[PDB]
Amino acid sequence: SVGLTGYGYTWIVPSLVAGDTDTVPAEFPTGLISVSYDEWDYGLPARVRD
Amino acid sequence: VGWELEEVLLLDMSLDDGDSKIQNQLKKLQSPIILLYCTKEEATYIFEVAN
Repeated sequence: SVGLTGYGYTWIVPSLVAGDTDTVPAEFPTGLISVSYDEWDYGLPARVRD
Repeated sequence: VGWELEEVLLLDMSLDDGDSKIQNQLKKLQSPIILLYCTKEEATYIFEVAN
């Protein structure tokens, strides 16, 4: 509503706000940058072995 | 006298369901002073959008 989401504004966010990466609450600006734990690359079976 | 004029935003409310369109235009205001010129009932719409 104010106007600090698009244009030349990039928001960097921790893994808390991203949360479930499969569901996007449709209010996160496009081009949001988040740091998340590596779940896509190494799956659960590697984690249990580790 | 050293003035500085930023925007001469031209509003319009004859458009149907144009509340979204008038919203983006009004956000482009970064000045302490605004010299609004509209009608009494048009001001309420503008001030509510500013609200």
